[PDB]
Amino acid sequence: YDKWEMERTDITMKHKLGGGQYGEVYEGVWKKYSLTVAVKTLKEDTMEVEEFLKEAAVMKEIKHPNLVQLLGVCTREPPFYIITEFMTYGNLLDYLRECNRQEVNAVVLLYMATQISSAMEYLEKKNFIHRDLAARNCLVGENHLVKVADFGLSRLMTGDTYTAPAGAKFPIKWTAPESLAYNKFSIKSDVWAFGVLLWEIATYGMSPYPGIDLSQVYELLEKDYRMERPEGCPEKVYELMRACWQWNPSDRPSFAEIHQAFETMFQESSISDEV
Amino acid sequence: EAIFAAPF
Ligand SMILES: *NC(=O)CSP(=O)(O)OP(=O)(O)OP(=O)(O)OC[C@H]1O[C@@H](n2cnc3c(N)ncnc32)[C@H](O)[C@@H]1O
Repeated sequence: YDKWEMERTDITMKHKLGGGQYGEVYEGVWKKYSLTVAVKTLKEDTMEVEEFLKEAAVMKEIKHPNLVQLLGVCTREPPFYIITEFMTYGNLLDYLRECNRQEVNAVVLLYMATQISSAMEYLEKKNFIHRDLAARNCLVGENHLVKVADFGLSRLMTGDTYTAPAGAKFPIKWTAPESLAYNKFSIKSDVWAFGVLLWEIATYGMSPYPGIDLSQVYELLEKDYRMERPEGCPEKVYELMRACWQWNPSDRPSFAEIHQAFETMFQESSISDEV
Repeated sequence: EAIFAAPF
């Protein structure tokens, strides 16, 4: 028994959105409510059943306005399904690239950063970590509403470190130094990725370390190189961005501090605005 | 482009 269990029959697949090295995702319909949902699938695909079922177990435990919400699951018999709310505007990376910059102005970028830090702060308390914090894993809804994809959450008592298998692949340009050199992760590794996410946002979706080949990134980071302040990017935001890339984990701020910072800039920005 | 890779 489980209140998240849904018979496979309640959902119909409408259109396939995009494939994934972890399971194709679909746009589907939850008949009972005539509700458009997102369906996460997995055949004898990439992941292995037990791992998938554990992700599902973890998703049932989170609830936050800035984390994609789980709606139900089909874990009893294959095919397995993870149903979530549908974000109408897709991922943040593509949104920023094709948007109207007059509408998606400076206060809107600050607002978006505030919503993400909010989700991460919460994830830090409930002892969670996101395996890949990046713009490609942030979804957008109506009115500049941004949420973090929840399928990438893992259990890790906030403060502890995880060691990934050997030979595993990482999204290099978003990975902290401790992970590139020793395959170690912590909520602090997420803080480093957040800094890179802030940069994708300030540049409207530009790729990190332009022209720098993946093989040369770590050596540069070591000798103290860091991406320059983007054009138009407020200095205070760049300082946080820089505090996030401190070479030493325990030197990077917490998401509790980061959310406090953005909260402050977003309000004082809404004031000078309406004024 | 090229995003995922094994550390060096
Ligand atoms: N490096 C990686 O992130 C590996 S996963 P990927 O296969 O390389 O790419 P990706 O397409 O991002 O994976 P996923 O299946 O997670 O996303 C597939 C596409 O569907 C859209 N998507 C995902 N969840 C969605 C919800 N809840 N609502 C609307 N659209 C959703 C993504 O934008 C993505 O392109």
